[PDB]
Amino acid sequence: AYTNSFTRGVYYPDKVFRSSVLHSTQDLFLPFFSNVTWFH
Amino acid sequence: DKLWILQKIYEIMVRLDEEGHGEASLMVSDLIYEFMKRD
Amino acid sequence: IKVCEFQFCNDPFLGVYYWMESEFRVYSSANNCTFEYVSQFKNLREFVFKNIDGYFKIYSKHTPINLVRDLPQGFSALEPLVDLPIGINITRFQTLLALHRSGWTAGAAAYYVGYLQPRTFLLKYNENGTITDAVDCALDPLSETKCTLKSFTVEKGIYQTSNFRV
Amino acid sequence: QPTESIVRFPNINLCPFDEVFNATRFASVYAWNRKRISNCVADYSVLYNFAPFSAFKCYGVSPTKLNDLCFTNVYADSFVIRGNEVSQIAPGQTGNIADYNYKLPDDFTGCVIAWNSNKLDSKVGGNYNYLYRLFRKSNLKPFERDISTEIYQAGNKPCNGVAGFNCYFPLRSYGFRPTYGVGHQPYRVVVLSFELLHAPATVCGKKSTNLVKNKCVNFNFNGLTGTGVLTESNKKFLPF
Ligand SMILES: *[C@@H]1O[C@H](CO)[C@@H](O)[C@H](O)[C@H]1NC(C)=O
Repeated sequence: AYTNSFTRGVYYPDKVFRSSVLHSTQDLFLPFFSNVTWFH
Repeated sequence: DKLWILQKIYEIMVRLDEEGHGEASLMVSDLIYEFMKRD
Repeated sequence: IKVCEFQFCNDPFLGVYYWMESEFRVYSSANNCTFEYVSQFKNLREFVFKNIDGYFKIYSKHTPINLVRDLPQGFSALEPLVDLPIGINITRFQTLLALHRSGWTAGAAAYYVGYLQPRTFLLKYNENGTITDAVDCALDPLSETKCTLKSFTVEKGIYQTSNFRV
Repeated sequence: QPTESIVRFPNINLCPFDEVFNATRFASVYAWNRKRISNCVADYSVLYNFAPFSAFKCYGVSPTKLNDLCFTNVYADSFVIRGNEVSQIAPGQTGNIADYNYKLPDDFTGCVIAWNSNKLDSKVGGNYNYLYRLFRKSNLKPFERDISTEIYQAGNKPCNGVAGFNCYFPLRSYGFRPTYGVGHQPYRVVVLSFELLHAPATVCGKKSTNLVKNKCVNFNFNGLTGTGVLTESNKKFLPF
């Protein structure tokens, strides 16, 4: 069926190092709390 | 004509090689190339 | 990892016999082989596969988990594990499972697939540079406010985030 | 102003040129060998410093420029011909080799490299393993390979697959012997083709400069060009 993504699916957008800062990036990300298809 | 002599030059290329004149054979090889290129 | 011409089997897999992998029912063709790479539940393995500008990238993360089923609720940054210059169209994919030979019965496991979408994310990089939290700018109006303020905490008040149009 | 420029590039894998240039047996020119080179780093000065090369000419590139460039693929074509024929391996050439065996395009991008292989490829009594094509109806196109073995028809009568009057087997052996003059001795040839498509360039020559610290310099780190002073840091960068 399907499951909730929650906050998973976040990856570093690039090889850039940022410390103690909030960065806004537009990229191919998994939407939060989206339906993820699960298989067993 | 052109064909008689072509055959004769081919034959001498081959006979040159068979009698151990490899280098000379190669030089006739080159003549065959140039001669067949002409009109 | 091989970027090469393969004719996949109808049900490709690796068959394990009691445990050692004894069968390789994956492909019948290994031709025009452009690229070959040999590289190095209590375990959660997360992989992001993105094929962009001809480069295919795998982002991998390991998480110690104790949930019986489904995605545990948590935050984990997905470090880029491998990036390769592939340059071929990728429209479909298929995971290969280790279907043990009993007639094939597989051991208990779960795999989850999610399709990435173009989204704006506000990532909180800590002192180490690790992403410790993220905000999906389109998830909800509170998240839109957090993205607009460029802050994970918004002060009391009214904020203009976007424009509604029909 | 920056005192001096420093360029930093990863340590610098390897391309298997040794296997091309130091192969035991080479191909006959009519059936020339092609090796695709990709996904690797090449030191081309290892090439241009190997001392016994009788020919070494590049056409749309330069040897020292090579060790700084990246390409999508490099193709290494290789064969044996006579010394006097080496000059036909060049754009715009005609002759028995260029016409009927191995043909470069007018717009060639790469290097032609040759050396004398008399010690390896000549035999007392003649080495008949190396062949060329003497007869063909028309010229090869660039990078065409013709390995057919059909009786060539020089005259008016069809050959019907039998050699005879004006019906010639189309290939000859060189029969290289060590007593031949140098023009007739065997030369090994490597043609390098440098291909740049709209794609990642994964066959890479560049340069590495000594690092300088606490000095105003113009630095180039893997394509990141900037100016400043480089000092020790306490930031724990993640490995990626
Ligand atoms: C990395 O994280 C650890 C947490 O144990 C912390 O003690 C350390 O100061 C951090 N290092 C940097 C450079 O931010």
